[PDB]
Amino acid sequence: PTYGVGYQPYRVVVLSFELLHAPATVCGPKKSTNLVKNKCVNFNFNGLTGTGVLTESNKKFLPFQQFGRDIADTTDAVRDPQTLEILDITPCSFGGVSVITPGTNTSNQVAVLYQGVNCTEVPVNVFQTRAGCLIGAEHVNNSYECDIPIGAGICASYQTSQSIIAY
Amino acid sequence: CTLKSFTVEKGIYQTSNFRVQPTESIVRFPNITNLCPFGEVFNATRFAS
Amino acid sequence: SQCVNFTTRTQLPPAYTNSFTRGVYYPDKVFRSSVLHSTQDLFLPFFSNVTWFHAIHVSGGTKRFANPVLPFNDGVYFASTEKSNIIRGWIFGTTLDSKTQSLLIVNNATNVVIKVCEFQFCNDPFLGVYYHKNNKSWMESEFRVYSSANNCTFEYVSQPFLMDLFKNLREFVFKNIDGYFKIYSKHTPINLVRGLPQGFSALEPLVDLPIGINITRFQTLHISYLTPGAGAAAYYVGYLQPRTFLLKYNENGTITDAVDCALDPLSETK
Amino acid sequence: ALGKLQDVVNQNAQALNTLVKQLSSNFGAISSVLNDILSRLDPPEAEVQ
Ligand SMILES: *[C@@H]1O[C@H](CO)[C@@H](O)[C@H](O)[C@H]1NC(C)=O
Ligand SMILES: *[C@@H]1O[C@H](CO)[C@@H](O)[C@H](O)[C@H]1NC(C)=O
Ligand SMILES: *[C@@H]1O[C@H](CO)[C@@H](O)[C@H](O)[C@H]1NC(C)=O
Ligand SMILES: *[C@@H]1O[C@H](CO)[C@@H](O)[C@H](O)[C@H]1NC(C)=O
Ligand SMILES: *[C@@H]1O[C@H](CO)[C@@H](O)[C@H](O)[C@H]1NC(C)=O
Ligand SMILES: *[C@@H]1O[C@H](CO)[C@@H](O)[C@H](O)[C@H]1NC(C)=O
Ligand SMILES: *[C@@H]1O[C@H](CO)[C@@H](O)[C@H](O)[C@H]1NC(C)=O
Repeated sequence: PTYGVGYQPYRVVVLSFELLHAPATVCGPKKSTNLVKNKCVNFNFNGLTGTGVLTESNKKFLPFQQFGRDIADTTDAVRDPQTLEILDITPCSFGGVSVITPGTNTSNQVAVLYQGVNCTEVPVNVFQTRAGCLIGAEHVNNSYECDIPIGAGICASYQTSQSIIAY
Repeated sequence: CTLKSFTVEKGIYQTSNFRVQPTESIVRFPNITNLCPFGEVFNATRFAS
Repeated sequence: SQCVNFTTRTQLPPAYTNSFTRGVYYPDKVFRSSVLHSTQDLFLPFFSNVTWFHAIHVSGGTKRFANPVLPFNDGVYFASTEKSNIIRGWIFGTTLDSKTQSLLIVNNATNVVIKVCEFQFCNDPFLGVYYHKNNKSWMESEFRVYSSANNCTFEYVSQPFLMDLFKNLREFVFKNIDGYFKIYSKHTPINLVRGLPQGFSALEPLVDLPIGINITRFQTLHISYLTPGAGAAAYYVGYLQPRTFLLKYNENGTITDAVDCALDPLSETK
Repeated sequence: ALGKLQDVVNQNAQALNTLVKQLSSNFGAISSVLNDILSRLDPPEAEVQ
């Protein structure tokens, strides 16, 4: 114990990593973040990357199965590797954006239709029809002839101060 | 811009495509498969020559 | 351990049977519901000639009936019909000697042991269990399979359990692809007395291992009941081939039925 | 009797399915998954596929 540091004992451990042309058996700590649900996120499960909304699922996955596909063969469900609970994957909301506009010669005010998207995923006078979310159109109970066909039986016309009314 | 015109006639004009690009990224991996026994080496009471 | 030598060695002649529509295993770990999916994989073609034999687990009575060494090809479907767990393990390799790496997959009374090592297998691998009259229970007490095992490349021991020492049909599928050895297994209560039962049942994946070795032959290992001094188990073997199958997944993700495309024109239409 | 309509529906659906399945074809690239190519190969290598 009284020798100099040069003559004192030192315990040495050398870690070598044998990487052959064979399937690997040792990996470092897998970095897993907290799970997020009901929000379009960029998810990654055991190397399967994707983008979508992860939601609680009622599907009865078999014990050995890790993924769930469909006719498109796209990942429709997944299994959380840490906690064995099934999650349904829904495509991140997307859709066409059209513009219901009375002739610019008539007015510059326009309404915007997001086709087939619920009125919750839009950033921010909001009408939720089967065609989609119509923003800038004042819903009217009165029914007139179709002027600018939005769809699903809903048509929007510029009328009486005047504004665009969908009916 | 879509119509390549300065006068837009009454109608509905498909202009753009709206997407909801994700707010954050989530990674989930199997936390445990088997504990590599590094302690058996580092914490060994006696070392070899 | 030290090999046990038998002066007299013999093997029963093989017999042939019709595979009916067995040998279907889940090709991937995907979940599919109430759908039909076409997969091109190594399957057991429907109605294929299957070579089956019997494994004697008791002597009564100095003749050692040894199992044969069968080729492996691209994978093997192995069915066992028995009352007690007579078939216990398998040995895989090309030379089955210390010259080349060999794999041993056994299910002893304690746990399942899988070892990939340069084994020097015994001529007549032996597992021996004696009845403990005081304890009124059989207890394995002899294991002489390989004379030596050096330069081990893989080891895996499952958790300890107690194996129990109206028939049971245990179907297994072994497939060596891309350096991965995949084992699928299924267990069913079969009341048939003889012959491979006719029916359909998917095989759940049991385990895939990254052994990464070359296999061309294999052999079966049976259990022996030492007695102070007839219902021998039977086992069938078929060889997988690259086939296109149409599998039907029901609502719960179970493969209810399968169709072999190349079997007959009707299946090609299907 | 409704076959005339049914076929129509089916035909449209069929096309869509084919279209969707065309996303799982390599066409000669290393893989049909674009994210895999991006994350496994550098852009100079990726652009070719
Ligand atoms: C790993 O995840 C499982 C899943 O529930 C958990 O039971 C276990 O405690 C976890 N282990 C560690 C070391 O985090
Ligand atoms: C605007 O439209 C009205 C009728 O809709 C028409 O009388 C008028 O000439 C138009 N103005 C221009 C500048 O085209
Ligand atoms: C939009 O979402 C809300 C809550 O998530 C739901 O109640 C409503 O039915 C949805 N709209 C449509 C058209 O499904
Ligand atoms: C339209 O009428 C329904 C019932 O007839 C009523 O619930 C709704 O509030 C009305 N909308 C407007 C804008 O008055
Ligand atoms: C060694 O053991 C001590 C306590 O006995 C512990 O604090 C330390 O983290 C261990 N080291 C390793 C590498 O496990
Ligand atoms: C199986 O092979 C045997 C001889 O190898 C033959 O007699 C028998 O007909 C074959 N089975 C079928 C279904 O053809
Ligand atoms: C699917 O599994 C559930 C699990 O309880 C069961 O209740 C249901 O009957 C099964 N479906 C069919 C068609 O058997």
